[PDB]
Amino acid sequence: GVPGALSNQPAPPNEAPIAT
Amino acid sequence: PGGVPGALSNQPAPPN
Amino acid sequence: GGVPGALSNQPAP
Amino acid sequence: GVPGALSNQPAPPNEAPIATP
Amino acid sequence: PGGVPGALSNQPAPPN
Amino acid sequence: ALLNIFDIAGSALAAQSKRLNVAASNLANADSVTGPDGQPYRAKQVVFQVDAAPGQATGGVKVASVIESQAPEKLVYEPGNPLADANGYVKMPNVDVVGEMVNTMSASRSYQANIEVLNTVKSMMLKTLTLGQ
Amino acid sequence: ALLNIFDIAGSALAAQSKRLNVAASNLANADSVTGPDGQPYRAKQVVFQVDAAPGQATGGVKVASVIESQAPEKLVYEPGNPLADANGYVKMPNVDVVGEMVNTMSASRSYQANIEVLNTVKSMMLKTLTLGQ
Amino acid sequence: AIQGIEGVISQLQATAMAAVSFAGQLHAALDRISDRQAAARVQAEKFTLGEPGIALNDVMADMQKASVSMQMGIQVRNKLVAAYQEVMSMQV
Amino acid sequence: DRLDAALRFQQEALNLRAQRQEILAANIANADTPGYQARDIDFASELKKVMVGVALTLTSSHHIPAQAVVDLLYRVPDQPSLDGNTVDMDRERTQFADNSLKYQMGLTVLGSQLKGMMNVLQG
Repeated sequence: GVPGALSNQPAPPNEAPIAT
Repeated sequence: PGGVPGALSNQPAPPN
Repeated sequence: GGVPGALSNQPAP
Repeated sequence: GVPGALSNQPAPPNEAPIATP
Repeated sequence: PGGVPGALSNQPAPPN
Repeated sequence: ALLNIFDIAGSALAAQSKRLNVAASNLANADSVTGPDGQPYRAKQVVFQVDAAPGQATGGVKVASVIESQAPEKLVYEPGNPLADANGYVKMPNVDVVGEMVNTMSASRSYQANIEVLNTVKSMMLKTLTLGQ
Repeated sequence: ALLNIFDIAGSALAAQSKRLNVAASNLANADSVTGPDGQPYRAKQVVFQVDAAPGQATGGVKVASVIESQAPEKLVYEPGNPLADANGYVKMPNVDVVGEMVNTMSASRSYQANIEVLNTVKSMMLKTLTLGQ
Repeated sequence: AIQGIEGVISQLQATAMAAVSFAGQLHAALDRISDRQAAARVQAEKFTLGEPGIALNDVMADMQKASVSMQMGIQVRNKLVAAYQEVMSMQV
Repeated sequence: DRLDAALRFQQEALNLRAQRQEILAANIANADTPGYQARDIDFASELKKVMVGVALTLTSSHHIPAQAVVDLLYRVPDQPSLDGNTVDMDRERTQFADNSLKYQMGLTVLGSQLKGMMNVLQG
């Protein structure tokens, strides 16, 4: 999706792990 | 569910 | 409540 | 009592002798 | 009747 | 429904003031060793939640509770200080000074943004009151 | 009286000033043999407590009292001194040099950090009052 | 009055047998606006007093709300007076 | 006058803030005077006292009208100086900044009340 546009579905929770 | 704003929730947290 | 605001008068009266 | 409070009495003079009187 | 400020009045001297 | 902005921004201002106060309290006690109960000072932090009652779409922000920060207590080897441990490990607060300074700056900026919101909203309410006149 | 942030940061400034004063007095009396009465100078310590006015929520820093350190007084063999004991060891203060310089640096940096916190809050304080007018 | 209480019991008998207004609404609005203004003023005086727990944020926001309510009352009065003048200008 | 009663509290608070501001600045200015005690006023009690007189009677035109004409508390010293000066820089600097802020707040509140009384009348 284009940033700044509108979508009816929420963005997924983002995570930043240290080790895969 | 909110949480602690600022430094604590923007530093890389422990894995578990 | 438990925490007074920064812009409040000294909790100590 | 607490440093920075308000009292109706002036503080005693601040003397610091060099030897015991 | 305040006296000299600063150095002279902040040094230990015997009373006279 | 521009009146609800008053409540939203006022709640946001109060919450940011509480957060700034907690951060400043943590910063001012970074060097403390003792509490009123003798316990070491534990760094504390607020919790932000959406101030929405069940069934309310979007509200302001509210401080749920104040919680002790999760970090190891800073151990200092001073077995001469009257307060000590079994092995002389004085426990000092876990305050991260950089984090507290950044938190103070962020709280101030968010506070000012909410003030601007309130100001422009009041201007609009006055202009609406001057609708037909 | 004071606003909560003002009281907290001002208490922090006063506490750091007291700690710096104790460090300076110790550094001055590092080589003192006697006091005004005939007893060796004892290194002073300042104990920081959290002035938690509410229940466990926040609070600035207060200083209960200045304690006298309990460490082995330095013994120097000078039997000719009138203050020498039966064995002849005059008592020199237990003031360590490195610790006091580190304390001075730490007190200065805490003082400056609290000053920066007050300076940051101040603009938000003055900008709050424009909300009504 | 004794006769006033007689009239009260008479109206109660009337209710037994049988078995808010624009001025009232305007009075209610004026009372609400004045009560809001007095509450904001009292909180401001309490803050100026130094009593704990009162935050400057709440004081300033409540003063803002009181000012908005006063302006609303002023506009309503202005229109109402204009409408009354318009009605009284009608030629019969 | 009823107009005075509405604006009495804020005017007295503003005047008391100005007086305490002068006292704090006097404490700052005399920081180096040896033997000077740091003085201050308790704002709330004096505000009560001011908030809580008899103009002499003028029988004719020549008669001259009546001609008009706070308590200072010592600050508890924190550190003992050698010259007897008990003025502490940090404490009174914070108090000075706070008094400035409260003076601005009182000005804001009084101006808002006067502006409301004005827009009630304008028309």
